[PDB]
Amino acid sequence: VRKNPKSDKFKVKRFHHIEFWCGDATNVARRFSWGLGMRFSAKSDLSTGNMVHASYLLTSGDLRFLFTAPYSPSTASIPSFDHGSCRSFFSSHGLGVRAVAIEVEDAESAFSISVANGAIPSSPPIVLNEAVTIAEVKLYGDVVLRYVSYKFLPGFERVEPLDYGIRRLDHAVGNVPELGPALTYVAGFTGFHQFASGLNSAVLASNDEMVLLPINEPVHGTKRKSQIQTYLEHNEGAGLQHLALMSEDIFRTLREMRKRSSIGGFDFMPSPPPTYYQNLKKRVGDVLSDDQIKECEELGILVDRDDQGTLLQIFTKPLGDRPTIFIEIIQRVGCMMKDEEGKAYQSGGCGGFGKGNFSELF
Ligand SMILES: [Fe+2]
Repeated sequence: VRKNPKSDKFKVKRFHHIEFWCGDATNVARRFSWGLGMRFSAKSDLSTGNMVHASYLLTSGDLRFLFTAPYSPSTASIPSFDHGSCRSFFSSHGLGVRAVAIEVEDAESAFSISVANGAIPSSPPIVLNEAVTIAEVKLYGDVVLRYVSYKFLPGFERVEPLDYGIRRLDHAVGNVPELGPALTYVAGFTGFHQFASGLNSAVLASNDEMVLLPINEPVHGTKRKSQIQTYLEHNEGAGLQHLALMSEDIFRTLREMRKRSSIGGFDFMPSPPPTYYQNLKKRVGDVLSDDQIKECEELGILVDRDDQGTLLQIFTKPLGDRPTIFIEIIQRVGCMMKDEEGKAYQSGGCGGFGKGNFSELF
């Protein structure tokens, strides 16, 4: 049990979409659709009227991935987009997340309050066809915290079939040179609270903790070379590290994804040895049955547990050429609570963040 001061400065409903700034929105969006089991939902390319950028939205349950690339400089759906910036971002950082957007009740207001509390402004509020309002502030590095509030986006034409299980964004993570400033800077204008080996982190969270922003900090010292000090060097600075994808069946998902590694999909971190799993049976027993412990071992899932739930997670190697951004698929078993005010659901951060992993290799 921990402390939650529910001190947001604005209403933060839930994670919306993640926007990648590529060099070619087309291939990445294709590669991904195959790899994570996501559907081609919408677009805003030349075929729609856009002559500034190509943008493809792939979805899976509430999870939405947006891929945008710039056209030749010689009418654009996303108003905050501008050539040179998209160019440079990609030229200097490579494939990666440019935007971490979250739903809010009033984007202009959210952006209003945020700016009055130290938030650095990149993009001003913009109402698009009296329907959606979009505003963007600086999170860390060249990643922006995009505010999206409603009455996908205007200008995108709907498209009309994969599904490996992915359902929503659990948490987004960003590595920075110094955890200190970053934390106070983010928590400062948002009003998030602290949810909770060559790295240091803390996790800010929205009121309902259905928005988790874990931030990492490198650790100079005699114990290998900080992986995070490695991300900062190849990514050329602070940038979004990994995205946790919430699946309702991590077994359904890893079967599907792993069957696709050698044919376009994603590769996975080397899995724990058989002694790791043998321990598992007598450590998470009551949560996962034998046939399930055996499935973890076969897909290479890492398990960790705490006072409210159990967590099954795994990790992907870099999504791109640089050992920078990678993906994670997870499942949080436990914490399910059915109240009389609403429907049955599950608290946020259930099981935590597998913190009890690297240790479990006793
Ligand atoms: Fe994570």
